[PDB]
Amino acid sequence: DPAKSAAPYHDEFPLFRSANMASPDKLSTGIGFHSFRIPAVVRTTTGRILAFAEGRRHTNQAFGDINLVYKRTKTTANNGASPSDWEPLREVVGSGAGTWGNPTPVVDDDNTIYLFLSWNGATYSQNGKDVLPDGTVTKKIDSTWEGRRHLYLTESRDDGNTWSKPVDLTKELTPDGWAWDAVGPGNGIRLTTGELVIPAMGRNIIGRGAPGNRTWSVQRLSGAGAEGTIVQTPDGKLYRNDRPSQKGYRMVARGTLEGFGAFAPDAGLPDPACQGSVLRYNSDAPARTIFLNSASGTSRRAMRVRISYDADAKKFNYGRKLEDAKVSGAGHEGGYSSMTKTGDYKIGALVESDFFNDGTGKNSYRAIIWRRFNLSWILNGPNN
Ligand SMILES: [Cl-]
Ligand code: NA
Repeated sequence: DPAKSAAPYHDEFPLFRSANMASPDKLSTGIGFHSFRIPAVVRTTTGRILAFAEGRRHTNQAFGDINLVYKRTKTTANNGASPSDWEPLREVVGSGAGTWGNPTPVVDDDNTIYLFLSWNGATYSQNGKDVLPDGTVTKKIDSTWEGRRHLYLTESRDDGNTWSKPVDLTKELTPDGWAWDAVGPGNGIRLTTGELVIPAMGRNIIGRGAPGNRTWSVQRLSGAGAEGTIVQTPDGKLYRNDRPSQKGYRMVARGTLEGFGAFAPDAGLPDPACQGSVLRYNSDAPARTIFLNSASGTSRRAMRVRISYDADAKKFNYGRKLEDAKVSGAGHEGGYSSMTKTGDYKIGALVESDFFNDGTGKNSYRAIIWRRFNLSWILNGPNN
């Protein structure tokens, strides 16, 4: 791999700064956020980078008032290299006091940026009986229109500058009778053959036809997770790499738009039951797929980026621990992640971090780190 011979490069800094940090990220309206969680990042066809997160208003919890926030690079060419390269915090959607989340973007050929999102009402939570800031007790998410998880789509036609009011696609793209649902979170993909594939709970969402004017359909999957990732491997096949229901290992299945085989644990990819991210890097020799998760059966604080050279991504290398290039002052790094290629031949990664000031409790501030590193940096890691 010629990349190992390049000068290794890394830089990293907080991109979404929680309420407890100096210069916390707030909207121009003055609306602030206790925590930022659930990152998603894409590079547009112009080279601009768009970073999305859930703005969790009052606590770090997944229910209650949560808005979908974002930042863009100020120009199409700066590659988000330094803090001053990034615009201030903006909002995709924040209507009501319910939950707008699970950002799952994909960039189409015409530069339409699609962003699939999950939604639930202000008074509902996955488990039910959770206490809201005002003392209200939530109802459990159920199969009713009011109480179920919805699937929404918004898009941008101006390189992420503005977003449409999200359109509810639940009846079209979520099976009837479902209560809980999730899309991504992280990213969808565009195949060599032209289709879009967006990973979701128990299914893929497939986009066909004209870029930025797609016809959507559902590909049901057997044994898929709630939080899935998708990549097209060097062989042109599809690859689902999903969060397991119980701690242990990533669950992997391979297939095509005609169907997938069975999901099975990948023993080379330990996972503590957490979201992960995957990225198609290049198809020419040597072809590479990149993977990022917490490489541990128990902890989210073992973030590891890896490379596979396999046509079907059978095996990933040890890779490199992100702690080799640690960030100070932004809490304990580790959790959900998202990766993009940059325009200057780097990998850009968003990674959750937890101050843990309230332990596992709701008041522990959560921030999001932005990393840039090249293949050389990964390959020159001391553990492989
Ligand atoms: Cl198509
Ligand atoms: Na809101």
